[PDB]
Amino acid sequence: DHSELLVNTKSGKVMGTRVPVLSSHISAFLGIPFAEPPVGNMRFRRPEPKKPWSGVWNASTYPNNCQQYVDEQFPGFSGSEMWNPNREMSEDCLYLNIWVPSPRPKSTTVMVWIYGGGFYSGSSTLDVYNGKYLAYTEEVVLVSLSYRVGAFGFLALHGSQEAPGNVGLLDQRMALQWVHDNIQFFGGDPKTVTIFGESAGGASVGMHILSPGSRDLFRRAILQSGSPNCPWASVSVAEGRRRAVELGRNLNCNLNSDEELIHCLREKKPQELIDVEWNVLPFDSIFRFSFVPVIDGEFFPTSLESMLNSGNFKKTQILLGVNKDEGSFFLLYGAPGFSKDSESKISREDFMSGVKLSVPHANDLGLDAVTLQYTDWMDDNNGIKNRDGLDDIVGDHNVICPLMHFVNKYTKFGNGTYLYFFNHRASNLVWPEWMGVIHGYEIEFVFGLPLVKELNYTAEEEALSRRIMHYWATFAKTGNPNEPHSQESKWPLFTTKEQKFIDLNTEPMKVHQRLRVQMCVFWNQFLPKLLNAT
Amino acid sequence: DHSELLVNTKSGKVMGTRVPVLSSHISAFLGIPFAEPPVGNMRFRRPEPKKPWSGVWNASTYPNNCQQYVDEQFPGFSGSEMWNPNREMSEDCLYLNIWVPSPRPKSTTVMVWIYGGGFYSGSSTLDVYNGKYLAYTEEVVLVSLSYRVGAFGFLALHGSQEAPGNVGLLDQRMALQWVHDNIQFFGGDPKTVTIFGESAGGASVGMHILSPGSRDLFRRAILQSGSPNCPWASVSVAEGRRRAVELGRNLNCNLNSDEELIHCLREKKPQELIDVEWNVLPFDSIFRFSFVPVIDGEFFPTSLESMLNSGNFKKTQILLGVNKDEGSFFLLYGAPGFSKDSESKISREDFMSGVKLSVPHANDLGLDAVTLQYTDWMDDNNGIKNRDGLDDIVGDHNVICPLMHFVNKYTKFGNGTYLYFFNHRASNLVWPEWMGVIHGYEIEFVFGLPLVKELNYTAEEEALSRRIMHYWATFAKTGNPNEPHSQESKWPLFTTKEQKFIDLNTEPMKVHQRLRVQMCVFWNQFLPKLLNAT
Ligand SMILES: O=C(NCCCCCCNc1c2c(nc3ccccc13)CCCC2)c1cccnc1
Ligand SMILES: O=C(NCCCCCCNc1c2c(nc3ccccc13)CCCC2)c1cccnc1
Ligand SMILES: *[C@@H]1O[C@H](CO)[C@@H](O[C@@H]2O[C@H](CO)[C@@H](O)[C@H](O)[C@H]2NC(C)=O)[C@H](O)[C@H]1NC(C)=O
Ligand SMILES: *[C@@H]1O[C@H](CO)[C@@H](O[C@@H]2O[C@H](CO)[C@@H](O)[C@H](O)[C@H]2NC(C)=O)[C@H](O)[C@H]1NC(C)=O
Ligand SMILES: *[C@@H]1O[C@H](CO)[C@@H](O)[C@H](O)[C@H]1NC(C)=O
Ligand SMILES: *[C@@H]1O[C@H](CO)[C@@H](O)[C@H](O)[C@H]1NC(C)=O
Repeated sequence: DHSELLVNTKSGKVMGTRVPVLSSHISAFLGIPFAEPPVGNMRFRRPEPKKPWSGVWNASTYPNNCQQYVDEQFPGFSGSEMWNPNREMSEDCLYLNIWVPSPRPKSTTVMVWIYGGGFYSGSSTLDVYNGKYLAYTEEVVLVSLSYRVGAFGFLALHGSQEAPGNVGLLDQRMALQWVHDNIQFFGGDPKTVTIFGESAGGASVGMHILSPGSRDLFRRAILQSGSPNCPWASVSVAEGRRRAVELGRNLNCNLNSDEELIHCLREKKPQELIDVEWNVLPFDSIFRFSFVPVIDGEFFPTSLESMLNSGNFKKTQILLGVNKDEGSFFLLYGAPGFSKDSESKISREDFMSGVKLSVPHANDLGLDAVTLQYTDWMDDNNGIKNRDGLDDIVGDHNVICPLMHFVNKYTKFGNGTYLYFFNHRASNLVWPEWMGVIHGYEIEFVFGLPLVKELNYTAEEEALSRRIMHYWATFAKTGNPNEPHSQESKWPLFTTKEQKFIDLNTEPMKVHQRLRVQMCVFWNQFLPKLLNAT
Repeated sequence: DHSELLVNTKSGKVMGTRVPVLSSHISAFLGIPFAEPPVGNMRFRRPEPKKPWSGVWNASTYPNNCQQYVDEQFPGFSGSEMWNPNREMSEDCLYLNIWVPSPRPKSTTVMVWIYGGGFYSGSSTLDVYNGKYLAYTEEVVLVSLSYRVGAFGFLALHGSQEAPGNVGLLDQRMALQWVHDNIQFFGGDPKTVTIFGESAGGASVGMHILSPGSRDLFRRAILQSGSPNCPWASVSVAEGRRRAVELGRNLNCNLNSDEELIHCLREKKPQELIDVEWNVLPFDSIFRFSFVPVIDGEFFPTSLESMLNSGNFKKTQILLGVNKDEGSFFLLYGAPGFSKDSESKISREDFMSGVKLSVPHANDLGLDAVTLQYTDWMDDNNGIKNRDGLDDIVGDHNVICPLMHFVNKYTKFGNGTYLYFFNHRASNLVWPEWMGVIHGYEIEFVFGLPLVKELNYTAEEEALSRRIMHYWATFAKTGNPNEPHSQESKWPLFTTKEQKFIDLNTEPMKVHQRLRVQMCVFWNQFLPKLLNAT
């Protein structure tokens, strides 16, 4: 050994950089490779492990982001623009980032972040995913992995071994492997690794909890606004086949064999794949993505619901939750009548339209039930109600009810569940009032940005961020977000019988029960039963 | 002419009796025949008109009640016992009763009452149907007809002319004919006849509004807690056939022809028919009756819904409404978990049971939708909620939503609609708190019993009765329950656009809109659509 910023791993040596944080400093190691570049012929394949290197890998700057579609709806607007790649995209994007306390701990708690973005987008290197605040403030080692999104990560021709499906998940698995293997050298305790993530990252987390090949490589888990059974999170192998074929068909490929097709898709430049990515969708829809995990028989041995039922999953502690207004962002981008700069009150006819796109797989009787459950018939041309009703349809259907079924099935077999409902709307939020508490807007609180005065949060917003960070980290370190025998208010355990949960906001903690049961009984029991019979 | 109590009609002379009322007196003519006894061979046939008589028919005492099943669930208990025949039953029961002001008016407004009782029971002669208070207080001529209930009134073998169906309705028609023809001699104005009725009588009223052969014989109409499209009010000709056959089968009849069967059913004593009346029902159910009107092609030319749609009905003014807790009486008598002497809180499993019996014609997905619409899933073992939820299911499904669809269809084509929601619970009510405001308990207020001090109502209950009687009679006399240019609060007209209605109770009038729309959209639009597809 020689110095604080030089760490030797099983893959080689690695030189970090000293990084400032809230009038102190910590070490940071950025863009460490954990896989061979999945380039040329390796596109669509499994990740291979990174060949070890001689010399000193310079880990002082963030790596390239994976190739992905780029938001251009509000150019220069920070609200949308903060989610885009802030680094040059490249297929050579399988790297991770480590923030580490100064001085180097010996065996501290590890937290590994898994970004969202519908499995079609996402970056480890964004500002909101910066781990220096969490690492500093809570004394954890913070890791952010990456994984291939889009067709590059999720094109599935089941049966073929060139493009099996799921490889973006295997990407994440392998970075977890790499942490299990090397994190001790950074002072991490590999027996005490929490994976955590939001959206597609929250569903990923749950996917690793479900998948055998992934369960041994982490200790605990946090799922934010996503769960592995969301209707957008996975597709049958038949559906993925259809879609890969349809992709080939948009690029004038030979389709008569897996071999010809893959060969063709591999001839292509990345942006050509992205240019037609969205055209493979079976339905006109929102909150649906083209290349997602497949239920293959390997990564997932059986269907998800049967795995949840039969207890076939890792049994450990989990902490998860949702945000008040999960759906708003989807309707803004994808639904008639919603604009960023307007109150977006919605005609009844735009309502009808919205429902159709929000529950794409529904026959007419379906749409009638969904519409009936969500319409105050005493006051049905209220455009605020129509607006807000549809907001809720999207979030209930896509995020909250799937998470709530996940929770109920998991807690039968598990060892501890802590549920939250995050409903603070930030004082500095650039988006309009109507979108409420938006998909992804608990993140900044999880990653500590309210402590950075220049980002202009309130003090009570700072205080909520420190509270949340300490819930998240205490939980990662112990299986419980509460600190033993302390005067603070207690986040009760969530149990099959009483179903408790807490709001997360600036007001004194309040405990509640049965998070959106009424609606989620509609989405999780009745609707599905109705579409099965008809 | 000779005296106040001797009236000469087209059928003969008739001697009334002078009857006391609230420290005054009026004339009354009871048990005047309007049809030949439908006895022996005439059983199940059309009514023939009464052969005129010589001499002076003694109209001083009530007639016989029609043959009918008799309530014995609470023997001696006045609550149930006040609905039973208070006169000897006989098949020779086609008579009417007339209360007339003293002195005899020359051309006053006429009101003709049509009793309820599921078309299986009812009497013109009950205490609550006594017209002397209404006649005296409001200066109307009050008529009460009767009609055959049970198989005697409603056995249907469509195609046959011995037992066509519907004859109990023709009974009522004929008493209306008789009023059109003779009421002038009692000082009634035959151009100004309101028919009115409750339950099966309310549905009858609407049935005469719908039926061509009946529409010319009245001016206006009031429907209390019933409407002609209630699901218990009518059956197909196939269903009525099945049921008449099944009746024969319970009495060991020959079933190979209409002729043999009818011959057989006519051999029988009345009580034999009543003894097995209830065994013909297709389903285990509540709020369902064995012999009811059939949709025959004659009395009703086409199906009810098509008649309502196409405007094929009498266009005049109507005044109608419902009571807060229509269903309670049905669940008391017919549903597990409900007792007269208990708070009747209901297990969830008794709930399930209740729903099954309340919506008999529902497949499992039906029962799931009904259960979902009516269960607070935040608090689902609340036995008061389960009790009250099912109360509402019965009243919504059977009384309120059918009336609300009737109203909406009628008001497109009609000339004035006045809707009420009667929700006063009487201070002297003998039934328990939980049954709330019960099916048939607006009647006593319509017939003025609160003015009779010895019945122990409050003064504000007296005042509500006088108010209601004057709404009912002003409406019969004018087409509007409101008196021109008067300081009183105004019962607004009910219109397609704004759907207004008033509560009827002791508190100052309150106007509302859209009576149980949310539920009735479930019952009138969605549920039926759901059972049609599945
Ligand atoms: O560029 C276009 N569409 C881009 C669609 C990509 C959307 C990226 C999503 N990024 C977000 C993400 C999250 N929340 C958001 C909240 C508000 C806005 C964006 C959020 C949370 C999960 C990570 C991504 C386009 C298409 C057609 C016409 N005009 C623009
Ligand atoms: O006798 C039995 N059941 C009789 C069923 C007949 C029910 C007659 C209905 N009479 C009522 C009627 C109305 N409201 C009522 C409210 C409370 C109670 C009775 C009401 C209003 C419409 C006219 C009839 C019986 C059956 C089996 C076991 N125990 C008793
Ligand atoms: C999680 O699992 C642990 C052990 O697998 C549980 O701890 C045990 O609880 C049982 C039942 O009360 C006790 O008899 C044992 O003594 C406990 N073992 C240990 C080592 O403490 C624990 O209850 C589970 N926690 C939850 C929240 O389900
Ligand atoms: C009921 O019908 C009568 C006539 O059939 C309506 O009275 C007419 O209303 C029209 C339209 O406003 C006027 O132009 C006529 O002058 C009225 N005729 C008479 C004789 O007054 C009445 O509007 C209808 N009422 C309701 C409540 O629909
Ligand atoms: C590491 O690389 C960066 C970025 O290109 C550079 O600024 C820095 O000086 C480098 N340091 C070493 C030791 O290579
Ligand atoms: C009318 O009949 C009743 C009842 O049977 C009787 O009390 C009364 O005296 C009779 N009067 C006449 C005139 O027949």
